[PDB]
Amino acid sequence: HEMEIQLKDALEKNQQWLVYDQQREVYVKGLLAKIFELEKKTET
Amino acid sequence: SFNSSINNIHEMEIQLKDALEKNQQWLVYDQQREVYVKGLLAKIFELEKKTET
Amino acid sequence: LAVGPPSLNYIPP
Repeated sequence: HEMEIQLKDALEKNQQWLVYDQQREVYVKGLLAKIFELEKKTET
Repeated sequence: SFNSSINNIHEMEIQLKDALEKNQQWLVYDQQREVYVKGLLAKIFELEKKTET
Repeated sequence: LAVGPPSLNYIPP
């Protein structure tokens, strides 16, 4: 059944977004941590 | 009975249309993250510039 | 099941 197949491909990509999303969120948090450190600097 | 078999085909169709437009939601979501992220990079560049002077 | 984004619009942490 062809609808059965593309349901699996939809769910596959859906899993690839998910892991990609985890990586991106770590990256966003890293930039925010860097900004925090920079704003802390000066300041003083 | 055969009710279970029919319901499953509805259910399976439900899932695909839910999964398809979920990935489409991902595209939009991620596009907005890119915007936010390039903003943060511009902000870092100005903070680094400011902490150098 | 399929998983969608935590919101329709990007919300920063």
